[PDB]
Amino acid sequence: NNVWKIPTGLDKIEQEVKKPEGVYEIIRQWQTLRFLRSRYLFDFDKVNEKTGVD
Amino acid sequence: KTSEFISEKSNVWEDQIKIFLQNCVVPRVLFSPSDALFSSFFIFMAFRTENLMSILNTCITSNILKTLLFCCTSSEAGNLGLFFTDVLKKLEKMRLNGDFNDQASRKLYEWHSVITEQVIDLLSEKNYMSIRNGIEFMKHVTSVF
Amino acid sequence: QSAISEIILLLYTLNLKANTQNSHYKILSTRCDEMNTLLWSFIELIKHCLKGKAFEENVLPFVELNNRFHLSTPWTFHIWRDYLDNQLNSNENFSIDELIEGAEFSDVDLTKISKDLF
Repeated sequence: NNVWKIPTGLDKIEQEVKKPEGVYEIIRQWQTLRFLRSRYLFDFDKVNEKTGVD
Repeated sequence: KTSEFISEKSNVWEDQIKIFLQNCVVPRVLFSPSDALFSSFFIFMAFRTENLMSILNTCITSNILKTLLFCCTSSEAGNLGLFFTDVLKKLEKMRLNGDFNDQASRKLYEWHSVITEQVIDLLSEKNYMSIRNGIEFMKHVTSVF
Repeated sequence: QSAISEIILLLYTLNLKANTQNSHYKILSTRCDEMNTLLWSFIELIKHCLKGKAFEENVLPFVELNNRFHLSTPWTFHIWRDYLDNQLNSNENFSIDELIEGAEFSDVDLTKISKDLF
């Protein structure tokens, strides 16, 4: 009964994502890079195995 | 029919040379292999020699390969490796066909040196991701080097 | 019970939440890639079995996919390119930029680029 009480519908899968823009203050760098690969690719030389140079 | 289309389209057409790589060929290549092969084939047979050389020079240099091979997953690295194998095989066949001799010698050797430096640099890092990525990418590209 | 669109959207938006977890990278990369391959294979099955009008009936048409849910453009085209090419080739009545009209193309920034080339 529990697993059949879960609400299923098109209105619930929307779960809108986070906008590409990321504000400026080894997995965290990986995630931030995966997310920024689309917007600002050519500003990538600054990474160089270090903290994200903003 | 498609080549007829691409004829007029090429009659039609750095900022564009930047955004093209940014939102059109890099997203397409990191997909399944067929998308990579197709980005390779469409890079040629769709542009003039001048603009083509400029685009390839803007992609090879500017130090994008090093990090972009850190970010992506394993299979995405394999796909990008297939794309570089295809583009370099075609470039080397074009060279060994003597068509490009005037100044393409120096520029081609500069490209080879810059790619060698980038791979040699990325292949030397402490993380596990960079090592596995570099290994897969070279396992694809070393066939024609 | 019309599960097709719900399942595709679920698989996609699940791989993202899998991307935002915390663990050893040696398992994170493999998990993300495994989910990606599963979604690709599911869509290959769907395109293999549902053809003609049943596809356009139960596969959530393009503009909604790209404007309401904000799918990344490569997946959108990976679904719709075969059907668009079929409707374009035989029925030469319609034309591209019309059968895909209205799409916001959100991450693209269509400024400073010819939509023809895109």
